[PDB]
Amino acid sequence: EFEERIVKLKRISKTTKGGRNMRFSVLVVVGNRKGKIGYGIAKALEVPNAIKKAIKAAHNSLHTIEIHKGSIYHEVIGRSGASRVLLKPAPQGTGIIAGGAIRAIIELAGYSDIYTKNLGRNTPINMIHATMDGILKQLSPRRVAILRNKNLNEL
Amino acid sequence: ITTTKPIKAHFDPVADLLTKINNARKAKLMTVTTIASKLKIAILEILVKEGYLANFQVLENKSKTKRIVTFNLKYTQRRIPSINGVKQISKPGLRIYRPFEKLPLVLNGLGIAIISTSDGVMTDKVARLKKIGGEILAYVW
Amino acid sequence: MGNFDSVQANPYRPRFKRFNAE
Amino acid sequence: ELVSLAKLGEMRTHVGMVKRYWNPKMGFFIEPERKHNNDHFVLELQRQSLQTAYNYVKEVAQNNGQILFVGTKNDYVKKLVNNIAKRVDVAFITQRWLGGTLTNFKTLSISINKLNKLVEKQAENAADLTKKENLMLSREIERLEKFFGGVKSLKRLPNLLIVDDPVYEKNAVAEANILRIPVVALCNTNTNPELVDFIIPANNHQPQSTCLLMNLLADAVAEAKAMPTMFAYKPDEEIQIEIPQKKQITSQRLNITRNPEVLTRE
RNA sequence: CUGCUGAUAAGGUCUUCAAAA
RNA sequence: GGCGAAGGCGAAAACUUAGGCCAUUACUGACGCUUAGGCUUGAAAGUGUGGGGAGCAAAUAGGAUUAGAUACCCUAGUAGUCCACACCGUAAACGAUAGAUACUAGCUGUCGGGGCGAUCCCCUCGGUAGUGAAGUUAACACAUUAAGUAUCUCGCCUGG
RNA sequence: AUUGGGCGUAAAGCAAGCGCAGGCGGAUUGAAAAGUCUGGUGUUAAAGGCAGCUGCUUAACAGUUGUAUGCAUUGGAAAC
Ligand SMILES: [Mg+2]
Ligand SMILES: [Mg+2]
Ligand SMILES: [Mg+2]
Ligand SMILES: [Mg+2]
Ligand SMILES: [Mg+2]
Ligand SMILES: [Mg+2]
Ligand SMILES: [Mg+2]
Ligand SMILES: [Mg+2]
Ligand SMILES: [Mg+2]
Ligand SMILES: [Mg+2]
Ligand SMILES: [Mg+2]
Ligand SMILES: [Mg+2]
Ligand SMILES: [Mg+2]
Ligand SMILES: [Mg+2]
Ligand SMILES: [Mg+2]
Ligand SMILES: [Mg+2]
Ligand SMILES: [Mg+2]
Ligand SMILES: [Mg+2]
Ligand SMILES: [Mg+2]
Ligand SMILES: [Mg+2]
Ligand SMILES: [Mg+2]
Repeated sequence: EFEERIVKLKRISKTTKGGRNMRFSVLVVVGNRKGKIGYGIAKALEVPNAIKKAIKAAHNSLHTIEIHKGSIYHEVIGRSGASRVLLKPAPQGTGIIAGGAIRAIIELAGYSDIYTKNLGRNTPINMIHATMDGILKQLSPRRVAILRNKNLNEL
Repeated sequence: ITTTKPIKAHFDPVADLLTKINNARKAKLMTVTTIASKLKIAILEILVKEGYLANFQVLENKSKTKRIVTFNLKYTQRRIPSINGVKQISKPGLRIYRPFEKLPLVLNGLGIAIISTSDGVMTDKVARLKKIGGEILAYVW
Repeated sequence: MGNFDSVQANPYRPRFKRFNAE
Repeated sequence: ELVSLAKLGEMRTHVGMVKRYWNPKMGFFIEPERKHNNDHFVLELQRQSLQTAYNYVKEVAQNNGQILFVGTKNDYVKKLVNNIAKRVDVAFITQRWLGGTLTNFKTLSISINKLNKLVEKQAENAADLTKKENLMLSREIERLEKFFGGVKSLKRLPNLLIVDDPVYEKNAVAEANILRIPVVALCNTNTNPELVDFIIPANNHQPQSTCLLMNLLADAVAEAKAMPTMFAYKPDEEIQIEIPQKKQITSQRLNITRNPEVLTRE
């Protein structure tokens, strides 16, 4: 049940020897709401083929996401170009405090309660890149225990 | 132990060590050396205790007039370090003083915060246990 | 403090170990 | 054991390239430098890496994996790969590595299916071919055989890649890495160690060293698929080899004068 | 192998949509 | 290619004089970095007084071209360009990148000191260049002489 | 833009230097304790804010209990 949702449908174009070639570009986010989510941007002369190619790319590039108590473990800032997205853990009940591309990414990934803020640009592809970078840079509290020879997150 | 190259250090003792550690981490370098000060010695002792470094070793000249500390980073088998980032708080000029009530928690407890309250440098958790705070040197996670 | 000289000079070690079937 | 350390020294598999051309990240496989101008290697590291790669390829060939040998380099390497293919029925690409031979495998599968169909049609033969059309079909057969004669056997993506020189096969190693396929190579002091999984510190310029190591890998494959071996587990009287034609051998990289400044100035 | 060679009134279409087969 | 902090410095010599690089078993023993205000210098054009004026040439006159030519071309031509003494204090005064300090792959030249002693070449310490990974950047690109990892101080910016 | 921005090409490094005051500043020892941390005490009017409860048909509202911040003094800590 890999649900998908459309984030942006731009109308890009080039110029030829007389006239303009117009193609639709779609930014699709595919997620199973259990820990797998990817993104795919595709261009085609028509919306259906563009959506098909974007879904194919999103399913080709899937990333693994780990959740702690339905939320993100520690506060992080994802950077990608001029877009910086701040994610912050939330207690169970606040729900998704995200809006737009971040909200799409978080819901399709499976997180329940996240605090988010877009501190930079508002271009959906770069916001998605920053969000994915922030979630991917995350550290589990068992990898750090293995690294520092602590006792499975014990004090 | 014998050396060949001259050894210099910055005037700021916390950020000198932080710059050395961060550059070594980014460049995959393992062993680095610097001038030894007692703040740096204590801070390296607590880093070794918390398990972010393999070993730190102080040395003195034959005339007992100069001391230098050399330490190695703790890399795993696939050669990726245990340190992920360093950020200094109490920079020269703007010194950061926080009471116990506002003692920070770095990365939801994953990292450590170096606090030099009254008994030398002290980790965030043990500072919370002792219910007393003070100068906050650097964030290491 | 902490000196043990572990020696971990095996960089670029192979990741795959043994081919196997499902 | 596998080989003899003096035999490696005599085949000059412990000499890299000039110190001028070297990637600093390959300092592990080179002992502290000295008055040698060709980057000598460490023989123990050579043997250990060779044994590890041998074990892995033997395991794959025993478990019926599909390995692909790729050399698109000097004519000696081309003939070496052809001979190794004759010895063991592994797939090979001696001509230029086609873009997306692995990551775009569907289209090349279509092409090799067309090649097979044309081959069987020509073998079945017909009087309709006459002279002109028969010649055109034969020329098409020749082209698709020159460019797909070693790939026609396989029907699925291979499970392992063997590269004679990762620097020259940067495309092949990139495809293997993006598809997450094991790739072994004979690194020669100028290669990026990250791209290759089973690094074999070795020479790449000596037609004796490359032959010895390629035949050793082929020996692993041939032992796994069960024929008598060629070079591995063999004495000197059977390991000995000759130096191709056309004092000592010169593994010196020259012709720096053909590296001018890029065309500039106004 | 260097002569000469100046200007072109205003506002404007044209992408409807992927929900999907 | 060399020197200076910048502007700038190229026929020969003398006198006076400024800074810099390398090695120091020597001495003082933190005396250092930055610097609001202040002071010093600061291409060319321009000003005032007195000299000088070969060549060139703003302004000016004429001949051409042109629909017109107060411009491009040509022939003449004053101030100016030159020196001394006083001002002016601006430049795409640019590496469009403030100074200081520590750390971070490599490869190719070149200039100076020092180590060896034909040149050439090798090593060390510095100056000036090209190529180039990590890293940074919106991209171009920068990349141990950083636009990288950080600190200190000053100046500056807040839509046209 | 202290938390929380920048100055090669988008607005922004003074033309450069000598630099007083200011800001910052190598290593070790001792003292004091001006900054820093912590304990006791006094006070920071009531109303207002937040938490609990009662009464108005429930609410709005009214009432009631708890609830900080800073300053001063005194007693300790000595890492910066
Ligand atoms: Mg036309
Ligand atoms: Mg005409
Ligand atoms: Mg007109
Ligand atoms: Mg003048
Ligand atoms: Mg006239
Ligand atoms: Mg004209
Ligand atoms: Mg004239
Ligand atoms: Mg005049
Ligand atoms: Mg100006
Ligand atoms: Mg200039
Ligand atoms: Mg460059
Ligand atoms: Mg305005
Ligand atoms: Mg801004
Ligand atoms: Mg500007
Ligand atoms: Mg400047
Ligand atoms: Mg300027
Ligand atoms: Mg000065
Ligand atoms: Mg002063
Ligand atoms: Mg100090
Ligand atoms: Mg009150
Ligand atoms: Mg009330």
